[PDB]
Amino acid sequence: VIKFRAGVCEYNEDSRLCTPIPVQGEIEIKPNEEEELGFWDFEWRPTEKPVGRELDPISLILIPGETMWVPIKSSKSGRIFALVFSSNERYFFWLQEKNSGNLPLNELSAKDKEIYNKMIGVLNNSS
Amino acid sequence: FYKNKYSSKPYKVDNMTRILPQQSRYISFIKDDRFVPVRKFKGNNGVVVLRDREPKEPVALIETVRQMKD
Repeated sequence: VIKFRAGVCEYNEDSRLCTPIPVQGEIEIKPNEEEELGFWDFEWRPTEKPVGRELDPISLILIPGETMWVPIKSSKSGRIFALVFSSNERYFFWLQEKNSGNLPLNELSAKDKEIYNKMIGVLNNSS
Repeated sequence: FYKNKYSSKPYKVDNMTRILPQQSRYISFIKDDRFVPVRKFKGNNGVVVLRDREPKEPVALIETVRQMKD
């Protein structure tokens, strides 16, 4: 079970900008045992800052062929982890991993190799 | 000798190293290069801020303890 700081984020299909509503909390990601492809439970929990929008716990599964990641979708923020579900359960998350601050840095964090392995890894394989 | 000289006195000395009150007199930023004081160098110790001509070009930095520890 691998946990990191993350905020909730507001999505857009409007022009695909995806403007954050910053918050504070932890993402809890569970390694499960479900399947042999996709199927990682993304459950999000607040710790602090009830201001802006809030997301109570929802498990979200990694659905291959509907979920795509990129870190910039607008270049107004980076560190984005995108879970694309065509608005059937869509919610976006904004990582706030402290290693260089909670301020966004484009092309994810400043500990590149460590975050990159995960991001590619959830799509490819499962436990 | 000791008072007059103690041998081979010009060196190129970087930013943020052991620099004494004596050694601080003789500092000159080259004004033909990118980094020069906003005003003018104070000729003694303390924090000085250098105006940068072009930040688009990479330069070599030193990273702070502020980035590393949160």
